Amino acid sequence: YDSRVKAMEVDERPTEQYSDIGGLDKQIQELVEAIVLPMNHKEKFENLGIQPPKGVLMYGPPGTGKTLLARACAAQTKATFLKLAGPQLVQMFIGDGAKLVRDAFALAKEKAPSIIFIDELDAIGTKRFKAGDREVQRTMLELLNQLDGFQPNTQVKVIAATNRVDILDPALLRSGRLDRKIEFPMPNEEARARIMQIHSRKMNVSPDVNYEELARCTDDFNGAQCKAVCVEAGMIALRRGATELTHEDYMEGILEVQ
Amino acid sequence: PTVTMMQVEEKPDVTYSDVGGCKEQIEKLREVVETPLLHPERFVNLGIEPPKGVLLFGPPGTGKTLCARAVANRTDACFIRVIGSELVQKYVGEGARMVRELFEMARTKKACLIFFDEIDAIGGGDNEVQRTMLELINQLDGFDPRGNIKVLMATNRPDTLDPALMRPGRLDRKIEFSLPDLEGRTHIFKIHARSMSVERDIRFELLARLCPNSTGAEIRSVCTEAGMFAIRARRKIATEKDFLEAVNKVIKSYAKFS
Amino acid sequence: DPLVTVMKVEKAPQETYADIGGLDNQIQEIKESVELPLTHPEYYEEMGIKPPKGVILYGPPGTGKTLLAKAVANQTSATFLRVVGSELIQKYLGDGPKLVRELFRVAEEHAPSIVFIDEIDAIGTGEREIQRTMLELLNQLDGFDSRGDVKVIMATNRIETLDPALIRPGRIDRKIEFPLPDEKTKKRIFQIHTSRMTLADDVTLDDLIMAKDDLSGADIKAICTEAGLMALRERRMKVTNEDFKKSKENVLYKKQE
Amino acid sequence: LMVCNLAYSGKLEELKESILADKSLATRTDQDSRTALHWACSAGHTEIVEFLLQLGVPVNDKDDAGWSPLHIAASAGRDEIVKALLGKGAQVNAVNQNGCTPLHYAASKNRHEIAVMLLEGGANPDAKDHYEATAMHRAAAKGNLKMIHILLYYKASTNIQDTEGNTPLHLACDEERVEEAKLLVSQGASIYIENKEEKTPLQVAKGGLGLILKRMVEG
Amino acid sequence: MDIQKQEVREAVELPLTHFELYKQIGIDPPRGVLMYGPPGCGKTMLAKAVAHHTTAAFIRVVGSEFVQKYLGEGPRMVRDVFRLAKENAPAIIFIDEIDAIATKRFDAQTGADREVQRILLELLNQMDGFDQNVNVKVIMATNRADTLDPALLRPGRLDRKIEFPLPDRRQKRLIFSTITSKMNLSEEVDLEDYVARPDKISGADINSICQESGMLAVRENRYIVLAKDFEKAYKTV
Amino acid sequence: VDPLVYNMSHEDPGNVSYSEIGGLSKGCLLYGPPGTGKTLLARAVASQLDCNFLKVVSSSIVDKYIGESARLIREMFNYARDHQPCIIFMDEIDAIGGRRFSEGTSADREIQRTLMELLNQMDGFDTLHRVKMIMATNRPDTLDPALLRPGRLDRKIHIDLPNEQARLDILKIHAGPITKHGEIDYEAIVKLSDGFNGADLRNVCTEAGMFAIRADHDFVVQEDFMKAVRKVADSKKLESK
Repeated sequence: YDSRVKAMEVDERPTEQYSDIGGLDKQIQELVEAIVLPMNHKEKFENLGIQPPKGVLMYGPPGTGKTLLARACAAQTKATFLKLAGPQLVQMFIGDGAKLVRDAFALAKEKAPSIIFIDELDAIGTKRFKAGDREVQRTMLELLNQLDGFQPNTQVKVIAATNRVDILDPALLRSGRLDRKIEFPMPNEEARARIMQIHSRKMNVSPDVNYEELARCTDDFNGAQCKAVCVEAGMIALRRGATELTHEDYMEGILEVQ
Repeated sequence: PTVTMMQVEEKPDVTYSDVGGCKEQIEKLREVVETPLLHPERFVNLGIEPPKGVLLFGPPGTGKTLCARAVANRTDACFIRVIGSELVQKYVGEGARMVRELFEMARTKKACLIFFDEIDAIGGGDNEVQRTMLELINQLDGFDPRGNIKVLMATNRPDTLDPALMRPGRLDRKIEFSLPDLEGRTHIFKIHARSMSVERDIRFELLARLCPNSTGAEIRSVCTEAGMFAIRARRKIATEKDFLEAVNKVIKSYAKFS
Repeated sequence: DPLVTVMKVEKAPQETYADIGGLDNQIQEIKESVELPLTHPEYYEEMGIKPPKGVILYGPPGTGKTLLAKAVANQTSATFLRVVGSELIQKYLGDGPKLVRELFRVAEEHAPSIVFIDEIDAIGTGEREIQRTMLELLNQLDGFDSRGDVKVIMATNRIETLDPALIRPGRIDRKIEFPLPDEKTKKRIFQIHTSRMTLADDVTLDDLIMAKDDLSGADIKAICTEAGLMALRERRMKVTNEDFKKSKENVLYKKQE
Repeated sequence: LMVCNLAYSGKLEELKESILADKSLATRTDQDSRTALHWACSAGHTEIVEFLLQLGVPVNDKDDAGWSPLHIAASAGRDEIVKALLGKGAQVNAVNQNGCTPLHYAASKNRHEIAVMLLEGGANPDAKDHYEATAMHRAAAKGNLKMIHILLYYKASTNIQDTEGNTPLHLACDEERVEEAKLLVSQGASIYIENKEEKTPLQVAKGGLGLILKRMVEG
Repeated sequence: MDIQKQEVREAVELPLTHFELYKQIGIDPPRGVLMYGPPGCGKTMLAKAVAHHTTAAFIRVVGSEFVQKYLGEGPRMVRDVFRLAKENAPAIIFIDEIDAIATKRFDAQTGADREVQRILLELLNQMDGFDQNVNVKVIMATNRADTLDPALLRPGRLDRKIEFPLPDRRQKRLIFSTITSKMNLSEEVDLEDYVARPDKISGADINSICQESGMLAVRENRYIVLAKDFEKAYKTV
Repeated sequence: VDPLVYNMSHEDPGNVSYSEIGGLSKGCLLYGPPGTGKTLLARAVASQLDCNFLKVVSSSIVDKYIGESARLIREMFNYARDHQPCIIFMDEIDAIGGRRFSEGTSADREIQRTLMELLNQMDGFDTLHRVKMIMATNRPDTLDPALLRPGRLDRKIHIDLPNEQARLDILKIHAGPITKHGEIDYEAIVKLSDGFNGADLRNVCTEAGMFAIRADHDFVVQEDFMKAVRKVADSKKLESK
């Protein structure tokens, strides 16, 4: 019943994989292990007595593309992918957040092993001292109570991602809560040229690209911004006549959308 | 519902001759409304896919004229247009089945094009509207019906933040259409050459240049009120010396307060 | 349904457009507006416009006298469709626009007719459903799927009661204003209401057009009826001055009560 | 704070040892902007306010609302505290929260000595509050005849218009005080002033008392 | 004051403490007592004072006690109360807010109110038949006198019509003394601006306003309540 | 009453947690700035018997509507005074522990008013000799110095690891199901760890076992425990602000 919350985002598996980015293995390898080893090595968990953490904090500046990257790792998880948005808990009627949280743990607890990735948690994680964010403290602290008072919570993890760490909730420190705090800073022009190269490995890119002009123009940018430059290049490169990607299309897209 | 089949529209209307002075914009939208349908293989081989579409918004002015221009511009079969003022009714819920059955009929019409007018009437409590518009985003960004045919929204104000933040995923190429130029109004008169009988002595350039701030809708009202006063004149044909008082009266007496 | 019978009249009244004066231009604007389609079609179908919407007027006197004296021009030799009062929507549960669909199918089967909506006080008099069935009335009234079938002539009392959204879709052809009936329009109404009847020589006009103040024609027609019957009590058709002032006291008291 | 209990319960040696051990405690206040002077004046202790005023605590220390200690000593009925506060130079016309003066609250307790000491120091006999009401409206509103009389020893007015337009005679007649109405009328009250309700003092009095009111006016 | 306490006193409790004197002390039916006045709270401290001066049974039934889906429950309830009253002890029936159950009606959309006002007519005739040796008192209090039925106001039934004044100066003095008598007595607390200000801004449940003022004076930083929580308690509620 | 089903329906098993708290020999203050585990202890005895499951969440005093939470303070505490046995837990009190230094808004004034009811029922006209409350918190800075009177909090119980026997005991009870090589040395792990979090020391040790499992070796030497607990513990010291 109540398919508006049960059927939030019914996705079997995505298309993109972890091999679409470049220059982040030193910080994403811990997450790739943290999603591969708790899926196949359940037998070795009894020999060593290891329980994987249920709360991972994938935080960083916005536009980094952490949603499509966590989904790219969710393709490697092989389980059912279930999105969820932050502002979805704020509803008109009272007690809806309890139905959304208990319904999410009703499908995760009752249903098959899946993967539930949420985003924009910082937009509702405000520690105010009536107020709507205090209602989000009722629902939020209810979720933390379901990640603190439940020892059978050894089931499917709860992955979270925040686009900003300005309002850092001090109560988010626990083995079951968001303990994995791996800092994801803004990628440099080298990493942006890597993710833009691997994301642009399908278009007919000219071989005479020294990455110096685009490396100079890309100043304090993000991942999804260079993805928008790649897509925009795939949009006007069609109407430019030449099927081969030119060199002016990078700065033309950067100055086009930004 | 009766509004679904009631909203079906197949009628000839404004052709391409009503380009409103926008030299570059009419190519920016013409290369996506005319070329992808005429050359399906050129955009698949020359690129990776044809472009998505444009986004006409801002000041209304002479709005809805370019929509009819797109309807009659198809050299094969006029497409269906959908306004957004039909979803705000009693007993909400018709939105889901409505968009699912018009997208299902879009699958039945061999990848036909569907236009969605007046997004401001369904965007910007409102949770019962959030279901239909967020589900609508799930039906646009979701490529199950199609993700390549056409994307275009028309709004009066940019106060719709959810479609503005969800539009960069699939929508693109936001443009503007405020008012035509001096050489355009004579072309709206050229499409009005098949209107009420206009004598050959009347010059379209003279009447076009003798009225500033005369967008296609305002001069459509000039032909409406001037047509009414030409009917009241009991004359076989219309002469500019007979309804010029209707022209400057309907543009100046209304231009005083507005 | 007994309410459907009291909707429109099927008779042909002898009141034509030549029985009233002073507003000859104001009556030839609607006569020329809605008498061009389906009648005298050489100035309507050869042009290639066909705005099947009709004008929308409003009478400050109202009460059917002015609005039925303007709509009566089309009633000479033609079928007529009448809608008076928004009570038919508010006197029953919120069935919805089904009554508008009934008027639309009887208007479809009766295309050579004139749609006349009178006493438009839907939003002026649940309340949340009145706005959506009135916006649905504007939706179905626009004619989104039908061609030129009938000319709709709406008629309200106050122009400020209607929302600004009910103007652009509904009123698309033309609108005009009606002057204030203080002395000369009431003198013409008095002349028309006292043209067939016989009055005495001592019956003055200045006191009759002076004692009135913002009055329609239904009360002067009521005192012409009860004055013709009261004077008819003595088996005479002549209306004396003292009996017409004795009947004028009903006018002086009725508007002040 | 702790000095609230020390000055409230009247601990002599605990407050003396506390101030002699920490002089900052005298200037410290609680969360309601109330120093030890307000608690020792609200409690009526003489020696504690003699020590605090002996050290030289500011007498015009107002709370968050504006209640000066002279209102506390005036309403407190303690003559000695009024002697101390007026001896230190308290503002006889201090503005409190509702714009009143210590004359209204000293008149509330029917203390003649406090009224003589305050009005003698230079207090305004016709001091009006935010509602344009003097002490005669309230003293007449309770029945303080001798307080109104000692207010008339300083040549005070008897026709102060209230916020509704009611003279002290209106409130005296509304309180059903016969002797007070006869004394105010005999001392110069006005029977012609009307309030916002357009009611004369004769009509406000019931039982035909307006006839003897005007009888005493003309007699 | 003392007019209402004296009239209810000798007109109510003196006939109550005497049995079968009605036809020996100058027979009259002053059984109905009616009070009026929206601004005054009333109906609570007077009923408490009645419940303390006399030691008997009391039927506290607010006028909306029979507003239910069962139309026939009315006469069963008021008839059981009638028989237990006339049989057990001369209790006092407190009928409050007769405006909602004493309004004329001509149409049949509200037939429940017309049926229960026909029950009110039924007991209105039963009280006429019970004029001989009835062991019950029927007090009454209403806040509206415009839409009252003329049958109730007819003489012989309601021969006592008391009113409430807008300035409750004595009720303010007694309602502040009855709350300060138990609370700590502060010499700074004044009652002249708090007896003159409620003369302009009049209201109900002043004792509950003093209890809320105590709930604001329970901070433990202020030992005794003062004008801060008095005027603050006024401006809040 | 809706919360009474949750407070009288859930039961957490486990009787060894009472003896797995490590070397640890009307109100209790649990401030643990350099130490976690405030839930393993209250949930350890609460999981042992607790005589009930009357858990009081700090998010149940929201009162979205008008701030009449006095019906819930007197309703739930009236149930505590009605039932003879009762144990009350107050976890994450820092959210409702506003210091009300400046002028608080309507949202803060109602919570601080519930704190005034707590004053009226702790140091007012009501005794609490039989009921016991456990005020768990994280930082001893916003702990309501008005409520920090020693009349309620007699002693201070800071969940820390000062003694070497407590860190060695908690390390040995957390090191149960883990297997290691014959070379065992706990003095380096217990010695190098100074003022850390208990359950997060379990997360650092299991994080060292997951750091050592990368080479898919069944045996886990204590070298990765010294260098991985060392470096990861230094990362916790970096993220300990």
